Amino acid sequence: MDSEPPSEISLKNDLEKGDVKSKTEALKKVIIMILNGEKLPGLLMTIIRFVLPLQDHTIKKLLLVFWEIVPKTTPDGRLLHEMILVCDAYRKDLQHPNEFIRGSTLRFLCKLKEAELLEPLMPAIRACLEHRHSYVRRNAVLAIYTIYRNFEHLIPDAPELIHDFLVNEKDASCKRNAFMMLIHADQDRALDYLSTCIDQVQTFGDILQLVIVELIYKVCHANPSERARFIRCIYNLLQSSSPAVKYEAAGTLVTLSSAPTAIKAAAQCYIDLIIKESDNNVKLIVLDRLVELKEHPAHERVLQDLVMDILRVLSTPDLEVRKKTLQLALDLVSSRNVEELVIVLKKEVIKTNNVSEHEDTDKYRQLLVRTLHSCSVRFPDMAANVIPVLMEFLSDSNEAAAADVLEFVREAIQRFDNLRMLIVEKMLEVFHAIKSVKIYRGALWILGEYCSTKEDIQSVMTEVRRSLGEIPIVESEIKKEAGELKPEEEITVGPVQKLVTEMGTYATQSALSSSRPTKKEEDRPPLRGFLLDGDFFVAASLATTLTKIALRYVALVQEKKKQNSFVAEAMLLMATILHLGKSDPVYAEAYVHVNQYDIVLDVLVVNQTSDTLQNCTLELATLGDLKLVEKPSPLTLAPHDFANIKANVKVASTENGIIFGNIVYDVSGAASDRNCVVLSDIHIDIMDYIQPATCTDAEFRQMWAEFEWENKVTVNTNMTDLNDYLQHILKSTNMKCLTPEKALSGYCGFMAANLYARSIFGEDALANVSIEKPVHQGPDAAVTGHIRIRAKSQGMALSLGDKINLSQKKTSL
Amino acid sequence: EIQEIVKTGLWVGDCFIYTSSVNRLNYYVGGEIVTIAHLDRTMYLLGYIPKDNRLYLGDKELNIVSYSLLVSVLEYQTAVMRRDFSMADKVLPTIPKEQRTRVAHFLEKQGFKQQALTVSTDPEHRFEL
Repeated sequence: MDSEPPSEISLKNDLEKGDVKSKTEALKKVIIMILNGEKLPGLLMTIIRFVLPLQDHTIKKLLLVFWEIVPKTTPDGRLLHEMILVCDAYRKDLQHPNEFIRGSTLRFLCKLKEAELLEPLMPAIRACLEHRHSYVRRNAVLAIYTIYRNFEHLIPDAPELIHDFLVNEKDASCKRNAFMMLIHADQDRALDYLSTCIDQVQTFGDILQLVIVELIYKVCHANPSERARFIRCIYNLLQSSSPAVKYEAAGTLVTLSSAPTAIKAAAQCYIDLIIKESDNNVKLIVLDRLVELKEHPAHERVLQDLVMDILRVLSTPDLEVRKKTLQLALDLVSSRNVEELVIVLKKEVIKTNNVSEHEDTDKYRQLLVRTLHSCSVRFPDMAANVIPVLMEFLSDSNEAAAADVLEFVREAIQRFDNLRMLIVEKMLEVFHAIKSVKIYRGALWILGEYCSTKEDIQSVMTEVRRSLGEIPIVESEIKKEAGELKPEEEITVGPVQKLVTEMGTYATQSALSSSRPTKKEEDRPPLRGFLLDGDFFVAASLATTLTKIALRYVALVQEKKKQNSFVAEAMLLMATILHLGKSDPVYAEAYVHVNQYDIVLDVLVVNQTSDTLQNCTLELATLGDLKLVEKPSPLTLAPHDFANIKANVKVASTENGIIFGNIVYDVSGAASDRNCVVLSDIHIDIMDYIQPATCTDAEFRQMWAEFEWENKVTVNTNMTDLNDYLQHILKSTNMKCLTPEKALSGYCGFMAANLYARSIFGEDALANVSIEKPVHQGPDAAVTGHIRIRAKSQGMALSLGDKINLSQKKTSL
Repeated sequence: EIQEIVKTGLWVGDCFIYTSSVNRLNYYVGGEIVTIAHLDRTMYLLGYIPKDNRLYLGDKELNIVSYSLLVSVLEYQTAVMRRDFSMADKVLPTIPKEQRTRVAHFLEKQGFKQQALTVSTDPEHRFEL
């Protein structure tokens, strides 16, 4: 009988039957239905009658079982007395020669904090005063303590009965087996006795002595219990810069992340931390101790650095461990992050050296070039390293492989003015075999800026200019680029001037030069030719032309703040980006009142009628996410009764199977068809059910992408900013205004709120409230705001859309 | 009696350089145990062959691995043990950063907070001294 709540009639029958097995099974079936929480008092006389005196342990044990989980509730066969049918003949049970029945009886009897059993539990310590097992003596210290807990904090429970009444706790210390139920409030002499016992311990018993009294002067003295306290005590005597090298903490710690890569990744972190405490700049974070595994002697054999190499990773162990490991290389050794990121990047970025680090997918290659290159932009020393490695990247000599390479290096030159003169000659080489945009773009920029340095350019450019591949974006990049630097410093059959001619043709003009350009018609609609066409005031010469622009870098460009940079090593970053970091007539009148922060729905129940409505009961219901914190409890609604009855309200619950409308309120009365009527007290909305939750800009952005929010409305009374009406109203449809999606200035400055919720509707809810408050001569519609809304199938989107207008209720009875 | 157990050991002068069951190469000076270096794996001291300028270690292999003994550290610390704190300071220009702070801490443990203050690179160790 797993859980069957109607079966009590059969149990009575089964409980006495003249067959002992049946009786045991019955009583067992009662236990299992109560434990789940089901019907049990009908049976009581039957249950109690067979078992009572006997020394036959199994039925007695079963009855003994049922007296610690419901004795108080059941009363057919027990009623209320001092020597109840729980203990009257269980004084026999306590005083049987078999330890088990006595012991069991003692154990339940003393366990209860019952006051209708207080006297019978007190000399119940007799059953276990003699200690036939470790179990008997432990059973005794726990039972005396449980007696002490049960209203006997004074002389009824404190001395000895004949050996224990609160003194097993003392005795246990010096006896062969220990266990101290003495944790609080008990004899001082036993506490003292436990200390002595630390030495003459029994190990289970030591965990009991130890919860009470901890800290040792020793190293130990033995056993897991003492050992477990000991690592706590050690952390005290050296708190300083974490544990560093984990103590006896290490054993539990592995299981704490049994799923399976995460342990190594964690372990790797600690091992890296431990090596050294470095400068602790941007991603140079290694704490713990400065010297404890050093770094870098030149006589150390086979050195520290061997372990450091693991941390430099491509994936060399698996991805979770990889992400931890790349950060960890950066963390022990660099200048900041820059130094060790360049080494690390050199390995990752595409080459002709190894083909286990090159790939023909263009974005990844490109990104890897940008990561290597960002290190230079960060720190100078890296410029010198980066440029020759970049030329190796080029040497791959696939159209695309060159292409990616050329694209970053060209950015580097914008930063690094006439420093990378050397690269230009390498960069031209792979520009001729071509099937893509990227190669043309980049090459034309290097060869263009670099012209003073070289003289090749008609020849290199011209094979490509009459070759094909994909050429949209090529136009833009060649347009600003081709002439640049020194007015007449090249010549192969086209000097720098031919280049300016070319540069202009490629931009949007027409001219025979480099055997004509591939295309002329520019990239995306805004860019066009014209700016540059106007430009080249002084023909490709460092002055105030293309050259200027080329040998200068747009805004601030420093660090790895992503200003001509990309922020570490490209593969590690994907993982970091991913991390969102999300945090019968009846009359009612009613108002909601709050006194001393108690929120209640006031209801007055009125019988305007002369007719009888007796049988009157009042209930507030649990609909779904609405709940009663206590229904109105008066038996009112009688002939010409006016009553004030208070129903307390909650807003947060779990969905019930009954209707999901406004608030259900139920009054009952006389009638047999409609004994229960549902009638209303004032408004509560569907919107309550939504649950508020919040987003950060990353979670908002991810969800924006994840599912559409095209749906918009413009809501009146969003004249005001985010903070005022809009927040308060948004709150009531369990929403909250978080992070921005705005871009403010002297022409821009709609207020933008990123909203989130996680509705109990199987959807989230998100929105952006844009408040069109004029920051221009031509506003949208002046003050008002357009709320762009969604939910996960946009079923709550709509709630956001209208619950940001207005919202107010009041009455004054 | 020395803290780190001696799995195997060797005498270089009256100083005992030994391996430990922690994989630590330590040296005994003064009845104090200092760690000269950390061994990454389990290693045994074959002997010290002046020719190679090395201590020859062997793993499980009947082959050679070599650790040169860090004499400058050892001499700084040995001098400290003898209570020749000044003498150990002469060694200090050839004790690097964190090692000067450590050797300083050795000097200090033996005694004389001030001489330890001059050698300690780290300002914090100076500040406390």
